Amino acid sequence: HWGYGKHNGPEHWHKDFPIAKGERQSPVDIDTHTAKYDPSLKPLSVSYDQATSLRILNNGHAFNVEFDDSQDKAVLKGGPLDGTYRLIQFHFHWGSLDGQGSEHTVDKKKYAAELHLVHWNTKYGDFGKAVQQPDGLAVLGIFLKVGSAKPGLQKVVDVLDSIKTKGKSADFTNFDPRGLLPESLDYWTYPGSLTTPPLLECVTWIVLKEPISVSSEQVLKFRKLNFNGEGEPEELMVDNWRPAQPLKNRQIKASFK
Ligand SMILES: Oc1cccccc1=S
Ligand SMILES: [Zn+2]
Repeated sequence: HWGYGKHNGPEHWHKDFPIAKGERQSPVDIDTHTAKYDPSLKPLSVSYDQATSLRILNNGHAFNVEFDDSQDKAVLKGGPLDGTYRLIQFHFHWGSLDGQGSEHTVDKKKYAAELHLVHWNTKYGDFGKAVQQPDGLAVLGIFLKVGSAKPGLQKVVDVLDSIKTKGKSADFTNFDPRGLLPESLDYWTYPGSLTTPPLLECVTWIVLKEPISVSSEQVLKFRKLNFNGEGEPEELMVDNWRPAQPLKNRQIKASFK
């Protein structure tokens, strides 16, 4: 099955998931000089005051922090979006080394990691139906650089010990994803896809310009996770990023001059 190795990594995904070579794949390189300012874009509205986290899961490719998405809490709207999109989960993609790990790049620069807050369009009723639609998802993407620690990340870091291996989950309540957001909501946006199989073309990407800083110690703990299950040869969960894909017939819009 797919993964991030020599024999099952991103260059192989197209055999099981032919949309890998589709017209709106992600990630992409954001060429900052080509991305045009769009003064019609609205400020992004991130309303996370009532977010209810449930659980954290090692799914064998990343860890997901999952939310209660059964009520109208934790919503993204405005920006490029029509309507309201509900937070279901966040996860990260990260490197074996500080010099790589992000999926989007900015003028070819790779950050150490990238946070994806995944939201589904409420008009489609749930996540499963939303991923069948070209406007089903909105992913807020946030870069991570290594420097100062992010205090609001530490609760996540500390639970990772308990989900080392594929299939492990742990209760994870009362986590506030507002502590993972930079000051500015200035963003780039374009139409794309999930960055993991099934690579569905449902996503309005909203990539924040301003990175967050995390410490070396915090990212080191991400790199202690395992892609394997308990009782299997250890393969560290590192370099779970898809590289940049062809832009094809797309424009990247900037919310800011
Ligand atoms: O990596 C992903 C996994 C699953 C669902 C939605 C979005 C992304 S980027
Ligand atoms: Zn992702």
